[PDB]
Amino acid sequence: AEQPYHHGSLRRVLLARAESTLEKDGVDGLSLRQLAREAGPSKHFRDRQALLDALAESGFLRLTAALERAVEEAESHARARFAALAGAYVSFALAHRELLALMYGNKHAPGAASQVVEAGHASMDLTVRIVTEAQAAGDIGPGDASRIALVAFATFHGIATLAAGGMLDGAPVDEVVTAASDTFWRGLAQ
Repeated sequence: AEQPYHHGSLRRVLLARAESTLEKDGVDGLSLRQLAREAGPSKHFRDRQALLDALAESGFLRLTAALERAVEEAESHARARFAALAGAYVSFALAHRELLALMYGNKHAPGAASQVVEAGHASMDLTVRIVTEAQAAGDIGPGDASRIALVAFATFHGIATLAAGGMLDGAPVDEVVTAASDTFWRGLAQ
């Protein structure tokens, strides 16, 4: 019935519903007013932009979480970690296509919220640290670890972009990720 003590927080409930609509209908199908009525006067969020910022922040937090798990799952050597991070990134991207578009669009919009910006920088910092550790272990050659990380990001975001766009022409995404990882590793390796 009423059930006054079996309610989730409005913030969490609205964010789960918003993400579901985002993935079905896209960002233009998102309405705070609709989501609030759908969740049966507070909408929690001050306005639509606060909702989008929250989704974007949550997206980065979850992407960072996924990369960290990939590292934990894999062997403790650089070649394995590089391979695991790449595969985890592409899987995330393909499982959360509309959220990922929102994450990147929001993060780089004029006046982007600092908590979104900080969350996005964390995912990248993780990668940069793994590259730096690889250089300290002497597995790869010298160079600016943030440029190395950036080339890796472009590579695997490029693969995810081709896959989402139907431009792999029948090459299984997993095989293209692996070929890109092997070639990258070889191009850096000592």
